[PDB]
Amino acid sequence: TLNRKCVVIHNGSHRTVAGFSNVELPQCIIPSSYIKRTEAEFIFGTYNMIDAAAEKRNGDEVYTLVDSQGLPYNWDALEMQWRYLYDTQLKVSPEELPLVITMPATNGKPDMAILERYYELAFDKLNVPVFQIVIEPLAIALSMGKSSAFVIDIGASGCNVTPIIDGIVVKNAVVRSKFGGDFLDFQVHERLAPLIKEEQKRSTDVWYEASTWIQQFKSTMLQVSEKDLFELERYYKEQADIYAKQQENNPLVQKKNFLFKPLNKTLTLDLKECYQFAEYLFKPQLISDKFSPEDGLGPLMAKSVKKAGASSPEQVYSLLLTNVIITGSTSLIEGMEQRIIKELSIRFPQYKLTTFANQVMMDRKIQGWLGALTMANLPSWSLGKWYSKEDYETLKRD
Amino acid sequence: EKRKKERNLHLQKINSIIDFIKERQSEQWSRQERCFQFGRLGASLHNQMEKDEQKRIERTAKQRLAALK
Amino acid sequence: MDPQTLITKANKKESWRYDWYQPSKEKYPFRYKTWLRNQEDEEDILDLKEFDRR
Amino acid sequence: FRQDSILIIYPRSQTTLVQFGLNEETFTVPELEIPTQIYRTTRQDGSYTYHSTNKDNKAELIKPIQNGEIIDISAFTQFLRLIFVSILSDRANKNQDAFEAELSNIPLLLITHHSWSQSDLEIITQYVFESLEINNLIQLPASLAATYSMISLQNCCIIDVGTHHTDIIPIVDYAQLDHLVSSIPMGGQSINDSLKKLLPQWDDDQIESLKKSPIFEVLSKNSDLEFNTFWDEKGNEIKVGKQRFQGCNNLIKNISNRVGLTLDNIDDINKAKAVWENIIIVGGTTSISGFKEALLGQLLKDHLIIEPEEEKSKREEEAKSFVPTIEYVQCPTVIKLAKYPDYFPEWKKSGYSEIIFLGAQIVSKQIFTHPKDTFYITREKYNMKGPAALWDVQF
Repeated sequence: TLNRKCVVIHNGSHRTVAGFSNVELPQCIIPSSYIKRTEAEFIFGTYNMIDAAAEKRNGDEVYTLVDSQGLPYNWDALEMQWRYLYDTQLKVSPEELPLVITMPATNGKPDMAILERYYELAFDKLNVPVFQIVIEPLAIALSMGKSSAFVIDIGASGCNVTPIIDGIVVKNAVVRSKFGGDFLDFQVHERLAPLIKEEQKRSTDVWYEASTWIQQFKSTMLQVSEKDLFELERYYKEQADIYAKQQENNPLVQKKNFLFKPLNKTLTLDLKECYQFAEYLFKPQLISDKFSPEDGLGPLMAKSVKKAGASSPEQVYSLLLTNVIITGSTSLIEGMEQRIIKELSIRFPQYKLTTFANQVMMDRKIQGWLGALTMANLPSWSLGKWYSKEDYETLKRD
Repeated sequence: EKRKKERNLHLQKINSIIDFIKERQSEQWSRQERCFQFGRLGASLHNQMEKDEQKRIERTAKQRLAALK
Repeated sequence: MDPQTLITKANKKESWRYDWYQPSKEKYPFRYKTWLRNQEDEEDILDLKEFDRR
Repeated sequence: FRQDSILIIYPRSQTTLVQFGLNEETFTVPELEIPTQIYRTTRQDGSYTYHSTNKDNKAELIKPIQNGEIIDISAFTQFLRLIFVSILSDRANKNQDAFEAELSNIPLLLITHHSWSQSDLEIITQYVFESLEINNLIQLPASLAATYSMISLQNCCIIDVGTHHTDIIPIVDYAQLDHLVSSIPMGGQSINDSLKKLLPQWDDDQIESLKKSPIFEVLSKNSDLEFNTFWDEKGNEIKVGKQRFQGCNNLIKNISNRVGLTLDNIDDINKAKAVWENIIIVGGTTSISGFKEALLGQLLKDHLIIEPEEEKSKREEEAKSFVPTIEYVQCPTVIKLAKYPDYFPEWKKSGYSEIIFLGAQIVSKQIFTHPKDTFYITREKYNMKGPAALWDVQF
């Protein structure tokens, strides 16, 4: 291998995962937001913010750093975030080591200028000697061992569906949804609010509730319906009557209990209401009428399949559907993958689905970081585009 | 000519990156398995030191009889 | 005995540096600090039993 | 390797535990405790000369470690050199053929800290294999040394209550979760400062003698008496009331809060529960009686997943007209302290405040007495990669 050591920084919409290339597990996983404390004070990291969110001081405002598009928009606080990375966590100068950063798959327009900003963040500000940009669905699909794959990253900003054929990203079929982890945070808050006595600027308390107990609801209480919810009810009664007649119960009425800590209170929900939150990721028309059934992940995948046909279509269809990869932290919820399999097989009944997924709980949260980690230690520099300072010296001229 | 060269370079880049990534996945599994195995061997060292020092304490307890006389 | 002689007599060989390096394809337009192999041409004793716990 | 030549150094912010050679019968408490400090003589032209004593009052006092962090890597390496050369001189004076038997091949095991930089560890690797000329090196983490002295538990949590800081380290699958390792800037001195707030008329020494008195415990017979008498460092008798049962509470609450916020972020709940059931609490500060049990009880008070007593009381009133238990989906139903090794005689005699060092007595019996060179750098591996060979031998 090469006598090198890379810095691997992943700026997700909710989590920023930073580490080195000589390790498999990151040095730090901090949030992708910051508490402005007010002179100004920008509070960085996991434990420093939550304690500051536990102080509940006025002026403390959580501002996010990566929007729903997966790209940064507040570049000075991102700069100070990376200074916090290289100083407090990584403990290394940014001039010494090469860098590997990530971008989400786009349609083709926003890249270059953000490239320039990456230039203006690595060269003019950090004096990074060289940095590599990898594409996050390409990094996830390639670190698992594929060059043609159908990537479904269910994160906090939404569902990101990306076709990749032989190592190149099919950009017109890259479709980013909006319903993801932060939407489930809002739904869990709005539904449990009459039971917990509750029911930007208060984004300190909103982020604190979404970071302490709503995530605990997501990891323990939520379960994704493997079929459609009404179709689950029909299928489960149809199974249970066969069992009852073969030998001589409603599965929804199973009570799941959540020990809510700020009131020390049992929150009892049946399994249908546990299914109900995850039903809005696939059926967004059940909260409101402004959302089509096309807006959910169900057709949209297939929609992102079909624009890949005009990249001959029916071979691209099988090449994607035999290489489906499901990733993302929000997809760690129980039953997410089987809903993708069933909901994608009902729109393509002809083709056999062979879906692969990294079954490790931790490693699916940091799967884009792991993709950039596999892209960092490549033993040939020609395997990826390494923007040195000469590239931004060339982009300055006219 | 110039087309054969490009197509073969793209195919070699694809196959080589897939090969090295499979190698690093095997490195991941190997390092994790070594961590589990050497931890469980350290537990066996704990058990062996327990048995030896328990035999020592039992002999000294039986032996105190000579001191008592 | 002398500290350097105590060290050299014990534990019986390359040296390494933390230097800028430019990789080759020829040479890439950047550098990076890494651990490079050096080439060919590249005090006191505290007394013990003072801190022995007794 | 010869077990007489196994050298273990455990440096901290205040002191450093040093042992050269294993007893081969049972594992013993470290006898050498050298405070981590060096003397910097600023020589004209700018160069530094490091000494064991203040050379003619020309040297300044450099303490290379504070709060577990290396703040001066060159002074730390030359202080390791001072220790190592002192051991070489002692064995050469005592045995006088030691360079053929005892000093001919010295494997070094330096117990490391989580806050030490990767560049710092690579400078330590370059220094051990070049300047000290030591042929082999294990850089052992302190939390892994703690869980290898404990019965080699797969999943645990390390609470290292130092003097001015407390380290909270989760360990899953014999590996350190570096993105959840945290430290509060609060340790044994906060017990002191709380007693300064509660007892104004004393000074630093009487309150420190109270903290190091046998009558200072935390409730969770001394507890029957209102007043009790201890003795000063200078032998003066001093009486104290209920303040010998207080002062530790704020440290216990902040450690419980940081351990809770640390271990709620373990996404694999099956790993998380086994971490919660294996709470390991270390430090000299933890030599206070009843401190560990009170911290366990505070973890039970703040984070144990149980039905609320009011809801259970209403439901038991509803049953009076057998009570089944509410089953929650929360991980942390059981919180336990990890079971201590009760089979080391000298370590039971001298206490388990320094049990981390004990793991180094076990691991250097593991690796240094077995032919596999998987987790120490050889001269082969050093001549191949340098300090970059350190990241092929990690746990």
